[PDB]
Amino acid sequence: KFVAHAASFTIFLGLLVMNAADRFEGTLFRMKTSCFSWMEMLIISWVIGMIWAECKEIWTQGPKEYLFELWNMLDFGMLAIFAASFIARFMAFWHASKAQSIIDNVKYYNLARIKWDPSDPQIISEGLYAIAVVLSFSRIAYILPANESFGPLQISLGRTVKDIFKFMVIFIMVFVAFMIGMFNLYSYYIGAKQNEAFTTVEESFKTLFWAIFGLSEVKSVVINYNHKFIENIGYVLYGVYNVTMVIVLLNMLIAMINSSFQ
Amino acid sequence: MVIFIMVFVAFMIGMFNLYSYYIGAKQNEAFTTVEESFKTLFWAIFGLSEVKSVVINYNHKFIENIGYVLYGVYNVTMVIVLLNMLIAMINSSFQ
Ligand SMILES: CC(C)CCC[C@@H](C)[C@H]1CC[C@H]2[C@@H]3CC=C4C[C@@H](OC(=O)CCC(=O)O)CC[C@]4(C)[C@H]3CC[C@]12C
Ligand SMILES: CC(C)CCC[C@@H](C)[C@H]1CC[C@H]2[C@@H]3CC=C4C[C@@H](OC(=O)CCC(=O)O)CC[C@]4(C)[C@H]3CC[C@]12C
Ligand SMILES: CC(C)CCC[C@@H](C)[C@H]1CC[C@H]2[C@@H]3CC=C4C[C@@H](OC(=O)CCC(=O)O)CC[C@]4(C)[C@H]3CC[C@]12C
Ligand SMILES: CC(C)CCC[C@@H](C)[C@H]1CC[C@H]2[C@@H]3CC=C4C[C@@H](OC(=O)CCC(=O)O)CC[C@]4(C)[C@H]3CC[C@]12C
Ligand SMILES: CC(C)CCC[C@@H](C)[C@H]1CC[C@H]2[C@@H]3CC=C4C[C@@H](OC(=O)CCC(=O)O)CC[C@]4(C)[C@H]3CC[C@]12C
Repeated sequence: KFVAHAASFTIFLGLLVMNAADRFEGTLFRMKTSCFSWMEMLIISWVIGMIWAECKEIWTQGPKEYLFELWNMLDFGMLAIFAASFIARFMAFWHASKAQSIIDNVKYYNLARIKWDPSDPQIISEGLYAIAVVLSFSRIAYILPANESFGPLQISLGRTVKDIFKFMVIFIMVFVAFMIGMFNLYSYYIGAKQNEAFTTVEESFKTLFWAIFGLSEVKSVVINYNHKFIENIGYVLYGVYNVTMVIVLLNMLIAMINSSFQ
Repeated sequence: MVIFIMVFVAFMIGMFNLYSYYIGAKQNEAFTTVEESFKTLFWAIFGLSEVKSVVINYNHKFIENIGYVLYGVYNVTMVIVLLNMLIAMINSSFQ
């Protein structure tokens, strides 16, 4: 049974890889794009089987017992997104089906990708399907514990994640502190800055998050105007943010080393 | 490296599926092909991959925001996996 279910999982991973095999090396009009290929048909069948397997699991285990395990929520989420992607794809298929059946209203579905609506179901389908594929690769956690060399690594990895989640409370508090502070400083200079950063709350969150991995430049503090007082305030707050973050990350690293030895 | 490979391949296929259609739309070729997606994610380990590899020129901000989340989740997952490797290797030296 373990080999049969592990072999089924490896086929589903193989289908996901080979689904985009046409564009591995490189890449009405919307009628062609909407249709499902034979690879897509198998993937839909696998997802339906996974949903039914989850339904039987929730039926016998009970809603309370099933919901208590947090990893089952992750496995339920990836199947919901996979169903979400395919229904959005079908909506784009049916809308193009009406347009082709007619042959103005039909004008939209002849357009190329550059002119698509931002909320096109085709766009939503591809965005969700990318998330589902990433999440579907996380079902290896049901097969890794069997192996005697990979099982200990998963157990050790789970302990690391739980410890990091403990320190995320302090990390969040410092993150939100500077995110609001930096946003209040640069909200007025929306068009003055060299690059949009700390201008909006979403943009301030994005800049400070990527600053953790050193992927945010220092020029996000610079302003084009002559107001060097506010720019110097930004340099201090951004500099204090990095010092505080490396201190918090250093404290987390040392405390996790202790936890391993204790 | 077994766990590291599994996480690497997970995002490599996921990011490629997201950005395969916007081959010419993106500011720089990254996550466009499987080879290009592998190259971008590998160099992201050493902080040598920019964040603008997620940005698209088109108005489709839904897919761009999906790319920001997946790329951000990838870095968090990688630093977690690298942190777990570092701590476990320190233990192995002392044991
Ligand atoms: C806690 C988990 C386990 C619940 C189940 C998974 C959800 C997180 C999934 C299931 C259905 C998904 C939704 C299905 C369809 C949509 C509509 C879609 O609408 C838009 O495109 C927003 C408009 C725009 O594009 O700007 C936004 C994503 C969303 C909410 C998806 C977000 C993720 C959802 C809620
Ligand atoms: C365990 C499983 C069975 C639960 C899965 C729940 C989904 C099947 C439901 C929940 C929310 C629904 C979604 C709510 C919003 C949308 C957005 C919609 O796209 C649009 O926003 C329309 C835009 C336009 O018409 O211009 C496509 C259908 C979809 C994904 C719906 C498809 C069906 C969804 C994903
Ligand atoms: C195909 C690409 C995109 C992903 C690369 C890894 C995958 C092929 C996945 C899918 C199936 C998985 C395999 C399914 C079968 C097995 C055998 C299994 O054997 C055991 O350790 C059990 C030993 C015992 O039975 O006592 C270990 C996990 C493993 C290697 C799994 C490892 C991860 C695999 C190879
Ligand atoms: C006791 C501590 C923990 C709380 C109080 C902190 C202050 C002592 C420090 C922290 C940040 C410092 C400020 C950061 C940078 C500036 C900008 C500076 O203005 C300029 O750079 C001049 C610009 C120009 O020349 O055009 C005036 C001092 C001030 C407010 C500093 C004054 C002293 C401050 C408020
Ligand atoms: C239970 C967990 C482990 C699995 C389910 C994960 C979801 C709860 C999260 C993960 C990534 C999230 C998505 C990442 C970012 C977006 C893009 C967002 O679309 C926009 O950014 C709007 C763009 C615009 O305004 O034009 C819609 C919500 C959504 C799908 C998020 C919905 C909630 C998601 C699916």
